[PDB]
Amino acid sequence: GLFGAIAGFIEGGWQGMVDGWYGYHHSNEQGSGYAADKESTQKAIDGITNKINSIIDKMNTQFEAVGREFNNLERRIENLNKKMEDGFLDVWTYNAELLVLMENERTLDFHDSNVKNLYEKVRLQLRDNAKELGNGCFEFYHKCDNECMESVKNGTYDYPQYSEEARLNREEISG
Amino acid sequence: GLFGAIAGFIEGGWQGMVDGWYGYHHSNEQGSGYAADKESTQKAIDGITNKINSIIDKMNTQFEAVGREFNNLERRIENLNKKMEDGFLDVWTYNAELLVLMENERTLDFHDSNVKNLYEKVRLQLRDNAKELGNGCFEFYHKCDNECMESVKNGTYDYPQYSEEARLNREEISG
Amino acid sequence: GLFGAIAGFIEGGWQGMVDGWYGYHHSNEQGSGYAADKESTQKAIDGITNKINSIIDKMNTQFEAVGREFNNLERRIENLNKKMEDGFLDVWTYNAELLVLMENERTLDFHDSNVKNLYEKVRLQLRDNAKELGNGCFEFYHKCDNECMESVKNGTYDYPQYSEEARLNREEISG
Amino acid sequence: DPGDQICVGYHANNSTEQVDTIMEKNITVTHAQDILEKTHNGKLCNLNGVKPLILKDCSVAGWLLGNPMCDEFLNVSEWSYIVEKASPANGLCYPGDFNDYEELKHLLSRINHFEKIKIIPKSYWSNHETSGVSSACSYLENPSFFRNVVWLTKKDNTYPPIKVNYTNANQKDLLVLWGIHHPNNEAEQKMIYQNLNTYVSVGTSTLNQRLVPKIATRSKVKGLSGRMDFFWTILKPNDTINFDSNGNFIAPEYAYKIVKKGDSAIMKSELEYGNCNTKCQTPIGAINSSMPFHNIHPLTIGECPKYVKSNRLVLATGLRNAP
Amino acid sequence: DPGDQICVGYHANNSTEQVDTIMEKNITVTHAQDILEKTHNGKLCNLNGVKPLILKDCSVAGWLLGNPMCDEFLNVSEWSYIVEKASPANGLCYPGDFNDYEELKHLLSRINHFEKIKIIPKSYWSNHETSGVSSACSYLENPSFFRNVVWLTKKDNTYPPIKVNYTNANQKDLLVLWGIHHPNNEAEQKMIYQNLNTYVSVGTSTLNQRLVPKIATRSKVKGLSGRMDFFWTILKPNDTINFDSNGNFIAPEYAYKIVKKGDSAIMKSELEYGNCNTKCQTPIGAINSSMPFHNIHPLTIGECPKYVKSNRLVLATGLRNAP
Amino acid sequence: DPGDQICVGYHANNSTEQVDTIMEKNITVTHAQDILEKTHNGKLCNLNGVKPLILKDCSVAGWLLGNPMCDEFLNVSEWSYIVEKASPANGLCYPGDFNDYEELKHLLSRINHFEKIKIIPKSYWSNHETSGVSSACSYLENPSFFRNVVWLTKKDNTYPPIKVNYTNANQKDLLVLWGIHHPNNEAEQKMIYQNLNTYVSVGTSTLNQRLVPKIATRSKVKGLSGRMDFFWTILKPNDTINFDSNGNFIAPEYAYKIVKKGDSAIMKSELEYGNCNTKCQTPIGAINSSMPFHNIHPLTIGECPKYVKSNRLVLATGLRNAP
Ligand SMILES: CC(=O)N[C@@H]1[C@@H](O[C@@H]2O[C@H](CO)[C@H](O)[C@H](O[C@]3(C(=O)O)C[C@H](O)[C@@H](NC(C)=O)[C@H]([C@H](O)[C@H](O)CO)O3)[C@H]2O)[C@H](O)[C@@H](CO)O[C@H]1O
Ligand SMILES: CC(=O)N[C@@H]1[C@@H](O[C@@H]2O[C@H](CO)[C@H](O)[C@H](O[C@]3(C(=O)O)C[C@H](O)[C@@H](NC(C)=O)[C@H]([C@H](O)[C@H](O)CO)O3)[C@H]2O)[C@H](O)[C@@H](CO)O[C@H]1O
Ligand SMILES: CC(=O)N[C@@H]1[C@@H](O[C@@H]2O[C@H](CO)[C@H](O)[C@H](O[C@]3(C(=O)O)C[C@H](O)[C@@H](NC(C)=O)[C@H]([C@H](O)[C@H](O)CO)O3)[C@H]2O)[C@H](O)[C@@H](CO)O[C@H]1O
Ligand SMILES: *[C@@H]1O[C@H](CO)[C@@H](O)[C@H](O)[C@H]1NC(C)=O
Ligand SMILES: *[C@@H]1O[C@H](CO)[C@@H](O)[C@H](O)[C@H]1NC(C)=O
Ligand SMILES: *[C@@H]1O[C@H](CO)[C@@H](O)[C@H](O)[C@H]1NC(C)=O
Ligand SMILES: *[C@@H]1O[C@H](CO)[C@@H](O)[C@H](O)[C@H]1NC(C)=O
Ligand SMILES: *[C@@H]1O[C@H](CO)[C@@H](O)[C@H](O)[C@H]1NC(C)=O
Ligand SMILES: *[C@@H]1O[C@H](CO)[C@@H](O)[C@H](O)[C@H]1NC(C)=O
Repeated sequence: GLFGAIAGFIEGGWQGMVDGWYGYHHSNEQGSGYAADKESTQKAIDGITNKINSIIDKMNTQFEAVGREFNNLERRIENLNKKMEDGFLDVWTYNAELLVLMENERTLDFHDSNVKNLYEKVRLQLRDNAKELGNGCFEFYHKCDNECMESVKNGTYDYPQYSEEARLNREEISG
Repeated sequence: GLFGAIAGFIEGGWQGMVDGWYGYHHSNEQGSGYAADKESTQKAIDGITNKINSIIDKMNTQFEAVGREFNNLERRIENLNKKMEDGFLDVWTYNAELLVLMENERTLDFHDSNVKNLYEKVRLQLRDNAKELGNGCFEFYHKCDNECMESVKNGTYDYPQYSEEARLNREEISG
Repeated sequence: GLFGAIAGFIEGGWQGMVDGWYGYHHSNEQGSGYAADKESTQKAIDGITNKINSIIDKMNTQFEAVGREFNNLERRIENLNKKMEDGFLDVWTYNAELLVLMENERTLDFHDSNVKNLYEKVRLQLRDNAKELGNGCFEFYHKCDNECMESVKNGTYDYPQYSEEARLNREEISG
Repeated sequence: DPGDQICVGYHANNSTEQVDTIMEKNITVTHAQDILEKTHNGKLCNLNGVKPLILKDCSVAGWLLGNPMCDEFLNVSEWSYIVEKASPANGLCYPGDFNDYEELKHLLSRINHFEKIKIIPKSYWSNHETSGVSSACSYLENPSFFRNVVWLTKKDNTYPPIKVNYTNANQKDLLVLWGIHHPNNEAEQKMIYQNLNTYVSVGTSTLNQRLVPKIATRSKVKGLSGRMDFFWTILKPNDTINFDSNGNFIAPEYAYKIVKKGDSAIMKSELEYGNCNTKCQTPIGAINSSMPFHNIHPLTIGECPKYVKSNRLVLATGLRNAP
Repeated sequence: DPGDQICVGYHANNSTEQVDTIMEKNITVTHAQDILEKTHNGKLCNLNGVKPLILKDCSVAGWLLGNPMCDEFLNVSEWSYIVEKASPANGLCYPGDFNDYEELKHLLSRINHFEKIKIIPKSYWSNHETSGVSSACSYLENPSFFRNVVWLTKKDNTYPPIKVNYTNANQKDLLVLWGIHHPNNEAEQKMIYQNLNTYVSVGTSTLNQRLVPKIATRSKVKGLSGRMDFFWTILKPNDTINFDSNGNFIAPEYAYKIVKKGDSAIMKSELEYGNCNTKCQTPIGAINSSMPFHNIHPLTIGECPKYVKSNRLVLATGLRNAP
Repeated sequence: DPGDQICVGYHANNSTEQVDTIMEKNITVTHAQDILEKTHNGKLCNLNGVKPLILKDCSVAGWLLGNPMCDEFLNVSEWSYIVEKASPANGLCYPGDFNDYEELKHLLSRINHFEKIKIIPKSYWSNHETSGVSSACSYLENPSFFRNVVWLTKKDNTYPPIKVNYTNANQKDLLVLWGIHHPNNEAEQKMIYQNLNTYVSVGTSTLNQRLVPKIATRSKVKGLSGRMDFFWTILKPNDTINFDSNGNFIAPEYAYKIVKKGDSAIMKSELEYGNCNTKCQTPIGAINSSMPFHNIHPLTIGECPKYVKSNRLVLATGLRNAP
């Protein structure tokens, strides 16, 4: 991991989530369940998909070899012809193997970034109205029902609406 | 965004700031205003500028084609000559289009990194002497005048000098 | 720095640490000392080492030039031969210089990532049982002996075991 | 006391797929797209609507000149590409040299439509014998000759000077072929041609050739020590080819009309016909594929993936799949 | 109650500029630098201080030999580069072949300074006529010849054997040109040269050439069936070229002194002169540019951007410009 | 009051090593691996077990034909690679041309084992003199000839027609060399060969050559105006080479048996022997190196690093080393 999320602080991944690449697992008094963030998952599909097509398109023009015959006293240009044609095969083989190796790395770290960006989208929403456990989970200081959570997921989360309730339970564990 | 700052938690950018690439917008009792961090902006200019020149320099030696004539019975070497010269044109066209596509990505994420690095330079200065709102803004728990802020910007910010005042206003919202 | 750690918030590096690339400096009542995280350092050695070998292997097949003689009336194919052989030398020289320039960048930012990932591995372990100073140091709210610390280093750190003690000293600086 | 939680996490499955990275190999991943095509039908197929010329055990020379061991090909006229063995056995049955052969093979790889036409009928040779024939150019163990060129010899005991022309009436280029015979000694020369110091001269608007027999002692090839050297030219439309000779002339009976030029190829392969269709052919088999790359063989024809020497090219799409 | 705030943010403007990425296209950005040059003046300009040789409707052969339709060029001596049409009309006015023409054109593309000198004056031919002339090599509808080479014919009714030499006094290489005439029949041969079996032999320290007329019947080109084949050599300093002939000799009157070799080129273009200057020329126009790349035409001369086939190359400099 | 601390930090040392980046140069780093090899011993060494043929001031032609100034090389038989100067001085001592020389040099660069054998002994020439000799092919200021080929001349006052063959008994290819002499005039011809109109004809299964002297006037080279043109062929196993001549024949005495073909090379270098060993040789010196790259010279032989034109290639391994 380059960004610290995948196989980082969020140790392990969820066999349970299925409808997407990145998402949430809630756990409240009404019950649990996995739900994938389709905003961030779709942006990661449009990304990778575009990547593939671009790797293909950059390669759509490249050196095509053709058979050429030489006689017994044209060894020099025959050998020139041979080295030339291997030269381009070796060149394009290098370009393809390297482009794949490189964009593979960029792909994995992209997923890593996308997850940490999603975790941060939540953390910055909740702030002190919840506790971060260090495993990619937030423990709420207030009460989040199966309708409050859809607000933090959609980004439409009214902070002050829970702020006061939350404050009193956070300070409770003290005096 | 790869680092989460640009079009991330800092949603949207400031038409108002102009003197630089990254910077601050303050808002105190004396008044407001945009100011660009010239430390981080200049380091981003020296970076990109060097990048351009290096892309150009790596390309300053590359295959130059030359006209060559063949007669009616030198079709084979004429065709060899043609494929060879297209081969390098296709090779260098690939290298340039790909180098640009790649370094473009690295450029945008660089700006993204530079912003999140600047946000973190502030967050780690203030700590609990202020509140992070989740939008790239810090609400001060103490009083920051148009001279206290220039300290956090220059990095020269005396934490304990405000620590005590700050503590009492942060705990005020409780008991 | 791309990730903000190296020559970032962790300003400067430790001449004192020696047994590894990334690690800790503790300071308690029993005494001090540097210790390198061998988990993260070894993963960075296996990484870079693999990188080198892969750069070498991708280059193990590439264009080899050979001497060819032409007479006084074979100037055209002699010149063709010359341009062809320079073409590949210029091509492979570009590929090597660029691959090195690129992977160098990726290498430094990798170290940068590895450090910030290690800092975060600690921060998320301690949470509110300690204070982050903004320089890459954590001030403990509890008592960490030369045996408690080896727990946070190995990742085997029992949070609730110190949670209660810690809470009372953190709230002490208030009422 | 415990409260409501939300978590952030990521996808995992029961996936074995691996991809590679500069810094780490054999990374078990979630989803992956293979982009390298590594299989072929192993067959020489038609190319779109059109079938190849498979020369079998003949060579281009053998086919065009009409080696009797190659009569199969006396009337081919349309192909997609040509297949010829590494070392065909039936080329020049009478030992000799084919002038500018590779340039002709190359010229041929730009042609997909011949129409063989009769340019000088044997009827013309009213004062020469046309029955020249050899045991090397032998058919059913009975001495024969090239089907498309005619071995002129003395009639009675004379060889009158030849002067014959042909004008390219058509609107296509014309490929004419001729030859000269190199006897072993002055005796043999006189026995075939009467005349003792000979020439063959060919003239067009561009050609200006003068050939002269070379009597010398040579090693035996197919029991013969004599030789026969062949030559070709492209006769443009509304131009005339002019032969003059007083002996040793191997005259053209047939010429080839060049009706359609297209992108084509001569492939070296040991395979037979495949009776199948494709959009992409190689010397070792055809390709039915959508992959952007393949690694089967560099020499391809038709709309194909790009050739690389890689044995493996797979892109990561999904994320690292933790055990 | 609300307190003092500080914020972190980033630059934005009213910028339409887009750049491209592997993962996303048409990214609206803040600042961008275009690095591809996509415009040319469309003119054949001087190259620095020096003007091109624009051959117009002549070919290199036509110019060097002195086709009468090319008298414009009888005294060129210094150029930057050469421009020649795809299919010039005035090359060899008398139908023939120019031996090793492409090798000479190539040799010429390394030369930017000729000085035409008189190597064998017509005065020399005291026992031969120098008035050989044809309707194909015709000027103002009145039969003429190549200006730089002389068609020797019989004087009275004899053609005495020729033996003439020239020594390269100068310290520059010398390009000498000669030729041989191929008549139609023995009659025509005798009418021009008297002598019936002829040769032209040329000797230097390196050259050892023996040419012999080829009488054959050929198609008509410019009404003629005869032919004339030309040949060239480089005569090094302090070396002597030696001609011996008894007929059919097309003798050199002028040779070309090679004063300056430089990097040059022969460009194929249909354009005329442009009366303009440049530091970078292409066959379709010149380039005034600082861009590291261009996409106008691969065949350039002078200090130029690098050619790519791209229609667009733009680097992002600034950051993503949010609407 | 202050409590126990833990910190996160990273390695630093007293390291000067720098590496480069697209965005920043001369980055002082902790550890770095240089991957470019920039030094050579400057010597022409043996290549593994085997020593090079260093021709010194001879050329391949000089060696194979036996220029008397090259007797050192009369019995070489095994090498690793060949070294020949840019402009050797001892090639064809008798001024002439070597036909298809570059193709032979190329053929030679695939051979590492000769065995010179005596194909036609001088004893054979029972009716011809074998003492043909020149002042240009002179040894200790006393007129000599090529050691491997024999200048046949008239014995008494006759030159009887030659007809000699040789069959390749061996199971290796055989490189035979011959030649023809071009005299200055009919007089000189008669003085050497008696016979006035001559030919040399060579025949194999593939070869069918007819050579004819070219009498012409030429510039003097080494005081001579005459010339001598040499030719070669590969005589396959169980095939016979057939010479017929009535004059001007330069006959083969020795042929070269091709025992081992290997990957080899002809290097242009001005250096002498080095008396040293290597696994990688260049024209300017040998390489003892593990580096994946080198920048010393493109033309290498043996297991070598990859050549690049870079003056510097260093990979960062460690991290930015803060002052
Ligand atoms: C060199 C020599 O004299 N060899 C003798 C043999 O002569 C040749 O042997 C071959 C078989 O190995 C053939 O019989 C040759 O005869 C032909 C041929 O090629 O088949 C017969 C043809 O009808 C004749 N055609 C024409 C148009 O002339 C042909 C030509 O003359 C030659 O190809 C021209 O070079 O020859 C024959 O030439 C001989 O068979 C053997 C026993 O008699 O003795 C050998 O010494
Ligand atoms: C093949 C033939 O006999 N054609 C007859 C015509 O003869 C040729 O026709 C052309 C015009 O088409 C010219 O008149 C030719 O005459 C010249 C020439 O080329 O102009 C006249 C030159 O003065 C003469 N020069 C020299 C130095 O000899 C030149 C040469 O002889 C030839 O070029 C050498 O090949 O010929 C003429 O040869 C003829 O005009 C026509 C009617 O009379 O009848 C045709 O059958
Ligand atoms: C062109 C001419 O006549 N030059 C005269 C000189 O003749 C030539 O000069 C050279 C020295 O410059 C030699 O003496 C030549 O003699 C040899 C030779 O090449 O050494 C002597 C050889 O024994 C003889 N060998 C054979 C096998 O015949 C050789 C050949 O004949 C020729 O190489 C064939 O071309 O010639 C000599 O030919 C002459 O020396 C000088 C004064 O006498 O006068 C010059 O005009
Ligand atoms: C990667 O996987 C392949 C296929 O299982 C295997 O052959 C290869 O050895 C593996 N590579 C390494 C470095 O283990
Ligand atoms: C072809 O030959 C005939 C006689 O054989 C002749 O009359 C005619 O003119 C020739 N055609 C051409 C185009 O030369
Ligand atoms: C990118 O912009 C260009 C210019 O406006 C346009 O032609 C092209 O269609 C755009 N690409 C996509 C994928 O929309
Ligand atoms: C040139 O020719 C003259 C006579 O025509 C002759 O005397 C002289 O020696 C020749 N020059 C050379 C260098 O051969
Ligand atoms: C980088 O270091 C080298 C060696 O000290 C020096 O020659 C060069 O000028 C430096 N580059 C820059 C941009 O200062
Ligand atoms: C070689 O020559 C001899 C006579 O000189 C002859 O009898 C023999 O047949 C020839 N060998 C071959 C293979 O032709």
